[PDB]
Amino acid sequence: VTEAALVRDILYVFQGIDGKHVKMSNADNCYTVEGKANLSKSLRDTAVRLAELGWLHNKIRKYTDQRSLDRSFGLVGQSFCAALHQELREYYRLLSVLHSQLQLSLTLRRLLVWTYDPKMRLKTLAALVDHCQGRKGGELASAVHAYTKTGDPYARSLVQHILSLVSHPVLSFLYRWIYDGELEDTYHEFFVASDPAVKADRLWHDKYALRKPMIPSFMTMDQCRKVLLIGKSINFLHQVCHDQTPTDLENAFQGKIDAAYFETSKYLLDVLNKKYSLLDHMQAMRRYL
Amino acid sequence: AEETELFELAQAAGGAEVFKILVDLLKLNVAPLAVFQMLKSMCAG
Amino acid sequence: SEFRIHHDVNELLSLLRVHGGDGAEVYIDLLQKNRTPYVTTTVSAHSAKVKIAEFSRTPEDFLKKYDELKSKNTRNLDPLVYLLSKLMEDRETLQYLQQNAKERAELAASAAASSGPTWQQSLELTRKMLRDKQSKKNSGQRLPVLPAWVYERPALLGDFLVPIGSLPLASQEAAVVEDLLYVLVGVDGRYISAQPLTGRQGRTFLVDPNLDLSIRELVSRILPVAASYSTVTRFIEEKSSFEYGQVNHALAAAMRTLVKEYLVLVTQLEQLQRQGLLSLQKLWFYIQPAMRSLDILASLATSVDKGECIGGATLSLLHDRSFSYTGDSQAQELCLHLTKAASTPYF
Amino acid sequence: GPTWQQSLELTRKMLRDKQSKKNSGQRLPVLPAWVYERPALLGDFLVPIGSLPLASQEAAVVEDLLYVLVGVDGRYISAQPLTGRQGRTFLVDPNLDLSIRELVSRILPVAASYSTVTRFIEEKSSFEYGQVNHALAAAMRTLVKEYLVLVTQLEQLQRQGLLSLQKLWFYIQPAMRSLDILASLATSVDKGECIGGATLSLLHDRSFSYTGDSQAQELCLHLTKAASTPYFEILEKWIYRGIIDDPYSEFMVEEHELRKEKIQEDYNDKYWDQRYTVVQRQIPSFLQKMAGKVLSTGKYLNVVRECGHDVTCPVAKEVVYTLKERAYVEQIEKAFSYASKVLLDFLMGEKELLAHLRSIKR
Repeated sequence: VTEAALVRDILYVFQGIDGKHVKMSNADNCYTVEGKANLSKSLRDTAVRLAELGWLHNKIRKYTDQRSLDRSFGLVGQSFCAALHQELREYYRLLSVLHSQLQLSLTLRRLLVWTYDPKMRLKTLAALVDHCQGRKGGELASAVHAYTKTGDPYARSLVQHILSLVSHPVLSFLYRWIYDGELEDTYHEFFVASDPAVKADRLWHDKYALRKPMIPSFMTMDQCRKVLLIGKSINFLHQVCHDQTPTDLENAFQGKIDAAYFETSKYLLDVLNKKYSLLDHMQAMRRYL
Repeated sequence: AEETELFELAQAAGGAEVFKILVDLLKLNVAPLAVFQMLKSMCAG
Repeated sequence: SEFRIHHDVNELLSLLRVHGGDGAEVYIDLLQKNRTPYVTTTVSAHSAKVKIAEFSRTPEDFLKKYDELKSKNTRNLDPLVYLLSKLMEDRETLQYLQQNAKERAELAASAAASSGPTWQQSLELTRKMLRDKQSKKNSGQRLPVLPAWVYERPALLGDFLVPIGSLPLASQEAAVVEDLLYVLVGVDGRYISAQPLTGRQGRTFLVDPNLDLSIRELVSRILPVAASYSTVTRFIEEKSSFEYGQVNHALAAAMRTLVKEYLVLVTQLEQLQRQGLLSLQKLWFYIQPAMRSLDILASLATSVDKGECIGGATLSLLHDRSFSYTGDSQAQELCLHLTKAASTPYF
Repeated sequence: GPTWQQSLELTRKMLRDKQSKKNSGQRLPVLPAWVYERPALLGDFLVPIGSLPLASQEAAVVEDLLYVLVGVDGRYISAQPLTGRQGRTFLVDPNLDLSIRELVSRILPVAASYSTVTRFIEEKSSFEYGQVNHALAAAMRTLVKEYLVLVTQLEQLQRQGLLSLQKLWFYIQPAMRSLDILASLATSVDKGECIGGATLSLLHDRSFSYTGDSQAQELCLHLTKAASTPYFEILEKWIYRGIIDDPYSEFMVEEHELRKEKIQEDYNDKYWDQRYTVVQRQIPSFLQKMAGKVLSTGKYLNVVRECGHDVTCPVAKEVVYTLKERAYVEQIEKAFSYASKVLLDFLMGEKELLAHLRSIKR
């Protein structure tokens, strides 16, 4: 019958919906065209021939909703859905353009021709949807980094830009954990964890902690060990000295961080020499004890 | 006071004694470690 | 007082049927040097909640209360949750407490037998009780409270209190857009209806039968932000109560300032609407820009109201939200702005 | 007929097993599965008018052969999907214009190659050919888009009734002009199952074979340049920058584990003697030619690494492999010489081999 109505069903599938006459084969998350569509069975097969759209567009919609489901999915995880929102805005503009083209001619051939690139982008988004399976914290960072060295810049450049995007949340949290010594994740997905039950003497080793379970796709084992050491020095100031002191860009943030780590270690050592008087305690323990 | 909310929390606990003297200790902001030691000691009697 | 252990912990030893051992006297001494004026409960609360639910034989009520207790946003529910989880860890401690309690429960039992949500009513009770509370705090002073006439003139904000049997698909989309625009302005739809807020709500929509299943599904996204906006207007009015507070009034006014942005976007879309150059998908694209922001704004308002946030209650809720609104970087900054402004109301 | 799904499930499985067995941190272009099911989105071949005249029956034949040549199915005339890397086997109206059917049969190599090309693009979507092979799939999609522009012009003409089966055959001859340009490289990439620079050498071979055929010659010289650009990333990392890169570990140098402990433990070094082997299978012609100097240069880059300097010479550029051998060798050799010079400077500085010998004098 009405074959151009399939274009409406296709747009609905692009939005993750079935048309009024072309239902959604939700078992495959794809389109289920009406078999009672007494039309060119060639047209039905060809209309199917691009129907795997729903198998990603609706599934990615479900994935984004699941990302919004958890209230402890991580604020960075929400920033992941923020980039998902930006991609959704691009797709919404694309769907608006699709409706504009659908205002009264064109054909399904041009729809697929124009959709080929949109299908490529949706497949790119669905790929990252898979690479975010239950991954949390630094585990999530590594799962996102599952497409680090990918080619085909249509998705590889997007992956790099997204990594720059979302690193800034984690980067800010980690910088607070180093400079300000701020790492209090109630969700406890922070690689620089903490133990808020250590008296100053035990806190020097237990004020912070190394939650290796979520370690960043970028924070290396050294960039976590030295980071925890710098945080421990800041905590030594925080409790032993009872004070605090002053301390995307990934390939060279480590060098500046290590420079600041050495500087902070020297500052902490000097403040220990003044306040802690470990030398005076040893002098007493030697002259007397 | 929140005696009703304390009973709400107790029913949430779904156990088998309002126990809000411990909520008074919470108002004093007693520590969990001493609280656990005290709970074990009070259990032993 | 300073010796409140005598009232609580010493009676914990006596009444808990724990006279042997240290009772709760040494427990009083343990909690005495561990009782702080502030709270320092930094802990993986999600981990503690998981442990509690894991040990919860009937975890339905456990998880439900894990959400419900935050409805009131009471004082330090995390310590009680951790206590309820860690005490389930020691069955010997649990069994010993059962010995200390159940026997006294049997004694008491033996000694015993010998000898709907209307937004109007929920807010009126709150307003009267808050007027009484502000009078008690005044202790002989008047109040710049909202007027009785302010409570009167129902729908004082002008609140949100067509045959499409065979409309063409385009005409149906246009009529649905008109209905949804009226709803966004808090007005009735064209071919469908919307029952009023079922107390704390916006408008409980009643979709037209002639609204297409696809049309109804697309409208389903709109209805969330619509109910959010209606409830947001109601919450702004609630915070406008002097009982809500002058700081609550400042928060409501800041919301009204952003609410102008809402009506601004309504008119921005109305530009194309009067032009007749809009579309259902185009509208959805434009709404996505701030449809989420509508619910985000209503979120903090519901947090304050549901916690009845008076004093630093809403302030703490706001600051925590600002610390968590990241990911939604827009809300991370907007709540910071509201915090910085409304601090001065108390600051 | 031939095997495509089976050929893919065997060759791609073997290639993925090879890439992941020897990953050792090396990546491999693993492909996803979220849109592979929900079929009828890939491109394979998705009214009785025989009494209609040769023009009219050939009209229905061409209407269905638009789908067949598009790797789709028509109304009456349809091609049963051809097994293997091919199109579909024609089965047109037996009462349609059999002469127009034979003319389209002459143009039919375009469809037989077209469904095959869709399958080949999906095999590239099976990325284990490489991340650079995934960037290749981008150019493949671009060429499909140009063909789609031509097909859209054809569809508009057909909707206006301005498209004829004979005009379609004449354009298919112009379309076949670029299809023969591509078919050879498509087969070489897919059927050859070249792994790493094995395909890079096959790409240079395709450039040298399809040179002159502008649709193939330009796409091969530019493909060599672009692959050198991905090769530029990988090499500039491993050779120039000395930060070995393994998007598929498909480089021309086998990242033999530079084991510092085994370098200073046994007679045969591992950091110094096994700093990196050569993966002579995943190497191009010009890439391996530069590799000749870049092996000592790559040894020097690993040496800079161990000197705390896994970094590049002042220029990390890799000679982009183009039709010019110097374009693919002279810049890589310059990078290799600079790496050797940087290693010389590091030795005269931090390594202090002469100072060690002077102190090992007494």
